[PDB]
Amino acid sequence: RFLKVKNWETDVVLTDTLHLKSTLETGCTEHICMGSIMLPSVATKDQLFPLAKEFLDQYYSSIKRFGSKAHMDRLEEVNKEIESTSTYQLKDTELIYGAKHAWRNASRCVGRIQWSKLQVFDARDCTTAHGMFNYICNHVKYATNKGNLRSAITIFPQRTDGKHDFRVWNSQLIRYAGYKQPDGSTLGDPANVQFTEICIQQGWKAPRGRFDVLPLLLQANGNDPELFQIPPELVLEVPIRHPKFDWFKDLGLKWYGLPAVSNMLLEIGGLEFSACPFSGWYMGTEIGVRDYCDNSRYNILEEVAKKMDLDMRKTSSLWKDQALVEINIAVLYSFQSDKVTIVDHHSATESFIKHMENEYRCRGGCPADWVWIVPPMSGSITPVFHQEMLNYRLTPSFEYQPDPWNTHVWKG
Amino acid sequence: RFLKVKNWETDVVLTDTLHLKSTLETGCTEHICMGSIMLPSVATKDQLFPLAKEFLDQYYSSIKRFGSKAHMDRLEEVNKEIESTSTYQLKDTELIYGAKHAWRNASRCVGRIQWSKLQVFDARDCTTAHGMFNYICNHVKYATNKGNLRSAITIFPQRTDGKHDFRVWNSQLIRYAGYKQPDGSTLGDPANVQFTEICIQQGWKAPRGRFDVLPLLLQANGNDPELFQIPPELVLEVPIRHPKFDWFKDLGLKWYGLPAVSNMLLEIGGLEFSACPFSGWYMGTEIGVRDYCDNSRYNILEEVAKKMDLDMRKTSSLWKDQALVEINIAVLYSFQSDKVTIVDHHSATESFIKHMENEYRCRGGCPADWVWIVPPMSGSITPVFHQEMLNYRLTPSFEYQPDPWNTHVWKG
Ligand code: HEM
Ligand code: HEM
Ligand SMILES: Cc1cc(N)nc2cc(-c3ccc(CN)cc3O)c(F)cc12
Ligand SMILES: Cc1cc(N)nc2cc(-c3ccc(CN)cc3O)c(F)cc12
Ligand SMILES: C[C@H](O)[C@H](O)[C@H]1CNc2nc(N)[nH]c(=O)c2N1
Ligand SMILES: C[C@H](O)[C@H](O)[C@H]1CNc2nc(N)[nH]c(=O)c2N1
Ligand SMILES: [Zn+2]
Repeated sequence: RFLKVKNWETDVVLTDTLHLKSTLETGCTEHICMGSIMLPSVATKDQLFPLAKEFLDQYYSSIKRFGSKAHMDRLEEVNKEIESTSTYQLKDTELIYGAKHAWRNASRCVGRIQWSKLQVFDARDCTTAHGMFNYICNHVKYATNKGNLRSAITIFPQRTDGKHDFRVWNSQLIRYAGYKQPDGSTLGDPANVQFTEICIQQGWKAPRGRFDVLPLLLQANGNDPELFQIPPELVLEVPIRHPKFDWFKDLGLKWYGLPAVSNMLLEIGGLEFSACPFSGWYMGTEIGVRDYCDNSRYNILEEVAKKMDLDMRKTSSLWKDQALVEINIAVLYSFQSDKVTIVDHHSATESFIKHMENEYRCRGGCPADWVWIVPPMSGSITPVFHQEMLNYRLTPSFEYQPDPWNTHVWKG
Repeated sequence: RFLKVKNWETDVVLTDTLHLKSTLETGCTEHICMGSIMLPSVATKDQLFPLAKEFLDQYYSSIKRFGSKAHMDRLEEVNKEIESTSTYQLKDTELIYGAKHAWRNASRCVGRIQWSKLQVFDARDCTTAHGMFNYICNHVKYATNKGNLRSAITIFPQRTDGKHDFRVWNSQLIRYAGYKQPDGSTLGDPANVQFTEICIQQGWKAPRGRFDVLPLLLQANGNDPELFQIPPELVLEVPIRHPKFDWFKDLGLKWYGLPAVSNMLLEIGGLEFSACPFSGWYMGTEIGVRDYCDNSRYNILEEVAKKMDLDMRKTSSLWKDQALVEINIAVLYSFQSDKVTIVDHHSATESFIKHMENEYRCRGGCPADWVWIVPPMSGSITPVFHQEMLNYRLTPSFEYQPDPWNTHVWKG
C-alpha cells in the first residue's frame, strides 16, 4: 500500500504512494509479468463523467483550488455538457495541464524532467488537411528553433463519433523513406517501407534515395488523407562526422534534429485526441544505436567495423560493440558541433534519477518502465540500470493506437 | 489463456501455454508491474503433499510413465512418509530431475540452453562443516575441469525443522575479499566488504590485498559456521590482458574462472535445500561490465579511460562506453587464450533465443526475465533486447534466501 523502490548503486530508497491513484491495467497479473511485451492490451456518455470528474478533481487540486467554488461549478458545467452533447470541451488551461501530465505520466519516457516546459498548441479549431499541414509546419518551425530545440505538442480536434477522426498517418512528422530493391534489400529506412509505399500509392514521387524526408499524410475529420511536403528549410538535418575518424564523413550519414511522434493518442478526462504530434529532442542512442544499428533498420555496423580495422571473423571480438560506441560518439559530436540540442544517455539517465527523486517527494511516485528507460547500450554504467522502478498507468496519458490504414473506412 | 510473445527484430512469434502450469506469485498485479524490483516477496505437513504430488506428477509424466503403476506407488509411498515423518526424501533420480528443472525454470538465467547437462552431486549424507568443505572442494575441482568448465550443483541435506539448516555463508564459493581503508575507500571487491569482515571476526587472517580468494564459511545442521580455505590449486584464475593494448597487463587484473553461487535455496517438491551451490561458466559481461565497472564494485573505468588517451572532461565523449568495450574484449580474449570456458554476450544471447524456441515447442513456453536476460552492455545489438518474454514462476526452482548472519540463532 506504500511500496518501496531501491537503487542498488546508491542504496537510495523512495516510497511510492502515487501508484494508489493508478486506474488502468498493466497487462501483468499476480501470476505473470508482461513488462517486456511491447504493446499490451467509441465511448459512451456513462463512463465519461467519472473520467471528467477525476480529471477536473486533480486539475483544481493542482492550482490550489480543490473542491472550491470554481471547481464545483466547472464540475457541474461539464456534467451539463455531457448530458447535453454526450461529450464536452476542455478549457485552454485544462488542455495544457492534461497534455503536460500525459507526458509526466509517460512511464517509458526518460526525458520527463522537462515535462512542465511543454508548449501546447491548440489546433482544436482545425477542419481540413491543409489546416493540419499549416499547424504541423508551425509546430516543426517552433520546436526546432534553429537547433535550440523546444518541447511542443499540437492537439487537433478530439474524437467525436469515431468515423470523423483526425489522424497523422506518419508515425513521426519527420522520417526517412524506405524502399525495397529488386534484390529484396532496403534503401533508406526499413522501418518505413510500408508507409513509404502508401505515399507512393497516394501519388508521392519518390526520389528513391537514402535520407529522403517523407511527406505528411494528414487525415481531417475522418476524410481520406492528403499528402503535403514539409518545406525542406523547416527540416533541420545534422550530417554525422566523427571527431577522430575522418573517413566518417565518407559514410555519408545524417539524421533529422526533431523527434516528433505523431501516431499516438492523447487521453484527457475521457476525451480522445487521435492526432496530437509531440516533439522533444533526441537522446543520442535513439539514432546511433537503434536507428543506425538495429538489424531491421539502417544496419550500418558492417561498414563502421570495416573502416576501423576490426576483427570481424569472431563474434567474441566485440567488433559490434566497438563500432557501436564510435557511432554514438559521432552522432553526439555532430549534433553538438551544430548547436543542435541532443542529450547523451549518461546525462539523460542521470537527469531521470534526479527527476524520479522530485516526483517521489512532491507527488509520491513516478511511473517508470525499466525495460524502456535503460538505454540500449551500456545499460549498467548508467544510473537507471540500478534503479528499481514501479510501472503503472496514470491518466492523462499518451496511448498507442492502430495505424489508420488498417481501420479507416475509405471511400475515395 | 494462450499468450503470444513476439520478436521485433525477426518478427518470429511463439505461443506460451507453459505459464498455465505456473503456481507462485510474481509481485506484479493487474495495476502495477514490479518486473524491475530486485527481490520481490518452516513448512507444515498439510501443504507438503500437493507439492510432492505436483512434483511427482511431472517427474513421471517426463519419463513417459505418467499415472502408471510405479507413479501411483511412489505417490502413495511419499504420502505415507509425509504422514509418518511430516516430510519425505527424494529418490536420487528425482533429485537430479528437480535440480535440472530448477535451473530450467530460472527465468533470470541466459545460460539455460545447457540446463539438461547438469552434474548433480548428492551431498545429502553430509553432517559436518568439514564434510561440506570436502564436498565443495570436489565440486570446484569437478566443475573447473582444468578450464573446460562443466555445470554442476551440490545438494546438502534439506531443511527439516528450520533450526538445523545447512548453509554456505559465502554468496559464491569463490569471491575476492573487500577491505575498507582508513580513507574510507575500498581495496578488493566492495560487494564482499561485509562478508570479508565476518570472516575476520571468525578468525580469518586477511592478506589485505586485491584479489584475495575468500575462505569458506560453512554451517552444518544449524551449528555455528567454520572457516575453510580452498586449496589455491583448485582456484583457477585468469589474468586479464588485451590483444592490442600491452599496458593492459600493467592494470594487473584477474578474475576467477568459476561462477558458483552458494547463497540460494533449491526448492523441489516442497522440500527446501538451504545449501545447494551451483556453478556454470561466465558470460563475459558479468566480469568486465558488472564486476569491473559497477560504481560500487571494482570501478576501474577511471584507469582504463586514462591509459587509452580518452576525453574524460565531458560526459558526452562516451569515454565510459569506449573503455567498457575494451575491458570486455580483454576479459574474453584472456579467458579464451587460457582455454578457460567463457561465453560472450552475443553468443550467449543468441543461444538463449535458440533455447527459447526449443522450450516453446517441446514445453509450451520459457519463463524469462527480460530485465535480467538483456546483457548490461550493448543491449539492443543482441537478439534478446527485441524478444518479448513472459516471466512466471515454475517449480522446482531456485529461490533467494536471507543471509544466514541475520537469521541464525548463535550460541558459541
Ligand atoms: C524533451 C526531450 C525528450 C527526450 C530526451 C525523450 C526521450 C525519450 C526516449 C529515449 C523514449 C524511448 C522511445 C524509444 O526508445 O523509441 C521516449 C518515449 C516517450 N516519450 Fe519522451 N522524450 C522527450 C520528450 C517528450 C515529449 C515532449 C513527450 C510528450 C509530450 C514525450 C512523450 C513520450 C512518450 C509518450 C513515450 C513512449 C511512447 C511509447 O509507449 O512508445 N517525450 N522519450
Ligand atoms: C552454463 C553456464 C551459465 C551461464 C553462462 C549463466 C549465465 C547467467 C547470468 C549472466 C545470470 C545473471 C546473473 C547476474 O547478472 O549476476 C544468471 C542467473 C542465474 N543462473 Fe545462470 N548461468 C549458467 C549456469 C547456471 C547453472 C548451472 C545454474 C543452476 C543449476 C544457473 C542458475 C541461475 C539462477 C538461479 C540465476 C538467477 C538467480 C537470481 O535470481 O539472481 N545458471 N545466469
Ligand atoms: C517525444 C520523443 C522524444 C524522443 N527523443 N524520442 C521519442 C521516441 C518515441 C518512440 C518512437 C518509436 C517507438 C516505437 N518503436 C516508441 C517511442 O516511444 C516517442 F514516441 C517520442 C519521443
Ligand atoms: C550459475 C551462474 C553462472 C553465471 N555465469 N553467473 C551467475 C550469476 C548469478 C548471480 C550472481 C549475483 C546475483 C546478485 N547480484 C544474482 C545472480 O543471479 C548466479 F546466481 C548464478 C550464476
Ligand atoms: C521486446 C522489448 O520489449 C522491445 O524490444 C523493447 C525493449 N525496450 C525498448 N526500450 C526503448 N527505449 N525502445 C524500444 O524500442 C524498446 N524495445
Ligand atoms: C534495479 C534492477 O532491477 C537491477 O539493477 C537489476 C537489473 N537487471 C540485472 N540484470 C542482471 N543480469 N544482473 C543484475 O544484477 C541486474 N540488476
Ligand atoms: Zn510485471
